[PDB]
Amino acid sequence: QSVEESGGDLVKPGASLTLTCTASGFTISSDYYMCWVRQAPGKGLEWIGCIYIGSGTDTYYASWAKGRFTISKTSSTTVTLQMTSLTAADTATYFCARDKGWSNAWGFYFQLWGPGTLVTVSSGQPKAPSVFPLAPCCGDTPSSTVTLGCLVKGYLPEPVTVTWNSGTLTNGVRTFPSVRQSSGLYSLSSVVSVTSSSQPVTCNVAHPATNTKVDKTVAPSTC
Amino acid sequence: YKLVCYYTSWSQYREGDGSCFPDALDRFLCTHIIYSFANISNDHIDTWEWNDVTLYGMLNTLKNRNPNLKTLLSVGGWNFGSQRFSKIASNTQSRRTFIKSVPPFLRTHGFDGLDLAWLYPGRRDKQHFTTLIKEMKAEFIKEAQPGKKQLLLSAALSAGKVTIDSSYDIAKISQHLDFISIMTYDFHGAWRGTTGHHSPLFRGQEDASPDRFSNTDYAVGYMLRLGAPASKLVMGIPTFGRSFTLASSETGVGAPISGPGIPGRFTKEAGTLAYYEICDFLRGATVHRILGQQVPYATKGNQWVGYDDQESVKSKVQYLKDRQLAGAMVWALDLDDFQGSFCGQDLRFPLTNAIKDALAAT
Amino acid sequence: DPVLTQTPASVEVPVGGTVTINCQASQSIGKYLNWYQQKPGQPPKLLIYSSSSLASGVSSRFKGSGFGTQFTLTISGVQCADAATYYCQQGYSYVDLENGFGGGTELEILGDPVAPTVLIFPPAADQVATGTVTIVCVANKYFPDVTVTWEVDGTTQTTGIENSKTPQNSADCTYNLSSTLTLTSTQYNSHKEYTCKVTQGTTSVVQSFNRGDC
Ligand SMILES: *[C@@H]1O[C@H](CO)[C@@H](O[C@@H]2O[C@H](CO)[C@@H](O[C@@H]3O[C@H](CO[C@H]4O[C@H](CO)[C@@H](O)[C@H](O)[C@@H]4O)[C@@H](O)[C@H](O)[C@@H]3O)[C@H](O)[C@H]2NC(C)=O)[C@H](O)[C@H]1NC(C)=O
Repeated sequence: QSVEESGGDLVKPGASLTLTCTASGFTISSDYYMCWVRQAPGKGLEWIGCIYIGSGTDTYYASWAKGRFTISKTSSTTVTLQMTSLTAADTATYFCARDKGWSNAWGFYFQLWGPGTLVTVSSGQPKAPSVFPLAPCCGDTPSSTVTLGCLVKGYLPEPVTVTWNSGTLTNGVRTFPSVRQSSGLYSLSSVVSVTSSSQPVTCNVAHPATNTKVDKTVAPSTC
Repeated sequence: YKLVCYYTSWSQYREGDGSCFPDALDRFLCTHIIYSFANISNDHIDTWEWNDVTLYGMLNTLKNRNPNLKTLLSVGGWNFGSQRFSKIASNTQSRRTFIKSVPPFLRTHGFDGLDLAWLYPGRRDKQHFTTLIKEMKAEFIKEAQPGKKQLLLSAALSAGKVTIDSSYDIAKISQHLDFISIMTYDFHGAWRGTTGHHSPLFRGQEDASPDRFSNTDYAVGYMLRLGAPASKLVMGIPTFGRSFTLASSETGVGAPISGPGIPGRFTKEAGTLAYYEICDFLRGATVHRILGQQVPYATKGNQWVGYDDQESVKSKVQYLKDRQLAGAMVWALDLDDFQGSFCGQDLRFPLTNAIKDALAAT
Repeated sequence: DPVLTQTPASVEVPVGGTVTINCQASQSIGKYLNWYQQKPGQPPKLLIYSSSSLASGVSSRFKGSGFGTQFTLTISGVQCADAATYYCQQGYSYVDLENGFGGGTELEILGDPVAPTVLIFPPAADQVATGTVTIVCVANKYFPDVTVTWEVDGTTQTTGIENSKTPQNSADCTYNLSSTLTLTSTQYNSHKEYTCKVTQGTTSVVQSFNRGDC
């Protein structure tokens, strides 16, 4: 039992975009609903709509959807959320969920949720992140274990995926929540604690929106 | 045919073998069982007794072995009071909050529908009754989704011509209700000062009857004439009797009475005897059958009881089958011999089984 | 339309304690209320479907109760990894809905107090060449929250400050914070001492660097 959303992107205002929810191993039952729930940055859950899978013809939408949003069953394993006349206020994470059907005893509940997919609505253009290393610049003694980091700054849209030593270094990494500058661009900081034996240390940043992949190795001190 | 059977919540407080809980009911006896009665508290449908919720459960677990069994919750009753039901039905906000409260309440406790038991609307509440009926069915329809069966909406209506004229818009109401239980019983009572069978099938002898209307045949034919579809009429058959205390040595129909009959040991209500109480009454009583009304009465000492039995019940089911009615409504399962030990023989529910059997016989 | 309002907005609770969240509906919704737990950056997780039934693999620490218009989630033996936002949702129908969910209630879990270890990171050499510098200061493994002030030549900065804080650690209830001070290259190269000041109530930990020290 799996659900995964796809198609979240950067879009110009007034444009339209179509997201896709995909199923995996669904107990070959039709009596259930597939729904879309959106969550804007730092704000609550917002129900969007549902489609009854057993008929693929019964649709239920939220009042504010006002016909911009269209849910369709397209495969035995896919339903699509079709969004039109997008604005800045639609910038949100878009989740997909499912029912176990209607039950007089149990009712409607979303047991399956998807990881979400991000829709960023902005007149800005896809921009790759500018990665900079971080280190202590003073003359302090080179401790056997020292925290080093690399700073990912100025990118759009979300997200980026940061790994260290191509996934082989994971213990002791802290990747901080990204912050949106007033410029509308995003920027985050990620640090790691290594010993002198884990030298050299390398951080991998990926940015799917621009197909950007940057590798950066951080020296134990500045220069 | 529908066999619609009421169960009353207060039948649990009767002593000994009179105690009736919903789990004492045969799952396969009736097509519909209606629980009487729910309250309306703060404009929400709500429980009436304290153990309603656990007894609701007892009733609806009966559907586990008979999934085709349908259950309804009845709102109102005698102790509700027409004034309060009127205040709710007349106020547009009270109706919506009430109407919106019903479907979630029924579903949580496993009921398949609502049965309106406004006993009885006023002449000033006739339109309010029609709009309530209409808007209820409206919401039941809107609320239905794939996987939610639309809830049933029925109503218990008076069989009295006078109240029907004042309180019901039969033609309009008929189109929204799924079925109508016509309360074709309690036509004669102690206030008339004479003995009389309370559930006669036909008027019978022209002299005997006080008025031409207080009989089941007239009531059925009247509602049909007022626009109730025969396919939505369910004819009430009682499993209880009206009793009187005789005022003279006369025991015939129309004989002078001094008041209601002596209260029964289990029902403890003057003028009412459950069928299982009647079997005890029948010991040493003489039974007479009213020829033109096709229903029995019994007398013993100063007691006179007009009641329905297995033959009169079959005659009534025959009448409703010939009338192509929707079926029979039984008031009530707890007044039949639900124990099966009171009336002789081994079998439970002797009257309502007689209805079921007559409905099933070709 | 059933509309769910949830109170309180946020609540602090010590580890191993007990919490109660309140959820109330504008219409009766019977027993059909659902409770979800949502940790930062994740989809919600169903905790309780119908007024009180536990979803598979959810602990009995989570007890659902309520009927009609007012409901309650009670989290017992508050685990350190329970810090999240909790949503309630009507599970009755999908017709004439605006939004079935509540506003959500946030758990702040009060673990053992730990003082922060502060680190400061001067700008990389190639960061000045872009015309805008950003100085990163990091305070690790701390509780409760702290307040950060930046000083340029001992003079506290009023603008240009930007903070980011990680969720509470599921094991020890502790935070990690990264605070960045952004200045133009003209501002950076005209002043000498830069100070990051993390204050935990009254305790303050400092880490400084000088433009020429690098
Ligand atoms: C079925 O639902 C009914 C409707 O809610 C319930 O009736 C309520 O029953 C309670 C029983 O305690 C009554 O409460 C008592 O009220 C009297 C009179 O005060 C009332 O009237 C004044 C205005 O004159 C008003 O301001 C009050 O708020 C009350 O509404 C008091 O003297 C008592 O001390 C006690 O508080 C309610 O009055 C009554 N309400 C109505 C509208 O009838 C009933 O209990 C429910 N359950 C059943 C019938 O089993």
